[PDB]
Amino acid sequence: MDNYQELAIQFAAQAVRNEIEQWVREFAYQGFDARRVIELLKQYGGADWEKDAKKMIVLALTRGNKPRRMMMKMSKEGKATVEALINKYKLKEGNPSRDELTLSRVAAALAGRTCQALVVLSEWLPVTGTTMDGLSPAYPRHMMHPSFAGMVDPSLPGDYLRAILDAHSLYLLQFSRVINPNLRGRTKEEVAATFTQPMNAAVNSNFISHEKRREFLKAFGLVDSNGKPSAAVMAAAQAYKTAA
Amino acid sequence: MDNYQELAIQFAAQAVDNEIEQWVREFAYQGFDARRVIELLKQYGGADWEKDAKKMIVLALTRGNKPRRMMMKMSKEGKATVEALINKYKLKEGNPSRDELTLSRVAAALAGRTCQALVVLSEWLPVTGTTMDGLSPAYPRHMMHPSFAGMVDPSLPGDYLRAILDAHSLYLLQFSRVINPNLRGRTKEEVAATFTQPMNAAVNSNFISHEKRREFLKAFGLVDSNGKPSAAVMAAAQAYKTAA
Repeated sequence: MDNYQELAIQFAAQAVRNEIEQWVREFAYQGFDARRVIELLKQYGGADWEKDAKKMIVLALTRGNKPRRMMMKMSKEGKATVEALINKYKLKEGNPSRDELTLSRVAAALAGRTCQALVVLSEWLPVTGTTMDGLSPAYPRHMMHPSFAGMVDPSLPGDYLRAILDAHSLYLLQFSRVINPNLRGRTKEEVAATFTQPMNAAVNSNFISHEKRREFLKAFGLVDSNGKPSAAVMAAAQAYKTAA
Repeated sequence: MDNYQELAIQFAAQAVDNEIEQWVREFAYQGFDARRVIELLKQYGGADWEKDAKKMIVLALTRGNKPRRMMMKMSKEGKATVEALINKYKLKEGNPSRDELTLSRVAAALAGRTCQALVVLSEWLPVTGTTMDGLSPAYPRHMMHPSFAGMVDPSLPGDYLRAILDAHSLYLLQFSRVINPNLRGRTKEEVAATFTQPMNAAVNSNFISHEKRREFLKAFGLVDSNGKPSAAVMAAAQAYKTAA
């Protein structure tokens, strides 16, 4: 199997409790620079920073943003690996100062890697690809994480951009209601008020150029060489226009 | 997550296995009535037979056809579950006599359940959905097991029928090459000779009606109300026609 999945298995809980603690803060403001995250990873990790970052991406996508808590129900190998990560990278929780690493900051700084992992880790996420397919056929797995907004090129023609973000907002809507039970009984407009802000921030950040971002979107199958969105993105976008 | 995945996790090896041997003999002749298999499941399993069958499908798809061997590297919880299955169902390996159960026969006799499970278990299989997507985009997950042949309605219009079996044959070509690596360097038609006869036997067997099979194919999204294959089936059939 793909090594992303091998890692997901190493880090799975023996059973499921206070799971909601792991995800509830996902759209809470984060004050950091992606460049600084990468510097800190290299500084603490040496040449193995990339291998270690991969483990942290699996943790962020499949278990949450609280490394110490997620160790509690892990296998012995799992716990050991996570404890070594915490100690090497000095991992924190929540929204620490700007020179600290968290699992979510790592996932977000390596957005290109994170989103490519979503193709393999689809059935391990809070909202699965199968669940998204019920809302729109062939939903793009590369969109199934908040860090995807950092892959969006804002210089795409306006109609192509709006489709990409609309398609992605379909997953954000679902994900938001799952991770935050306070939003389950709410309208799309009220839920969108909670995820549009950090979304638009990453869309317009200076981390990863327009050109590089668009290369990722083309490599992910989400746009063609003209920037025109795939039929699956188009179907997702319209599904979001009339979503409840 | 979906319960099929929770089961796959419970049954996962702590490390990889001589793993090839779990999967060899997949296309080896099988002398069983699927009706007899179901009779034996009901006799040994009683009212919980379907719940136990679910577990055995997960083992057959993700771990192989040798129950004693696959336990060796499982968790204590997994091992205990598989032990209780061996003793309750009297599970055998290889191609035993007609009144014996194996994990492969269970999967095949419950083809309709097995093929639906592939949607969730794609990334656990010896050939993953992501690998198939490399060969033809949006490759149908429901086709990704030899037991799919028992879901094919032979009364489909010849053209539609050929598209469904050509689409499914794209998977079998890949799968045969994973279980016998020597077939990687053999021509497509040489590899097809190793899988076509058992495929055709299942297509033409008397188990599950033309009508019920076509309903499954419609429920699986592989054909429409009139038997016409989906766009992704048609692309996979064409890919098989050009495949190495």
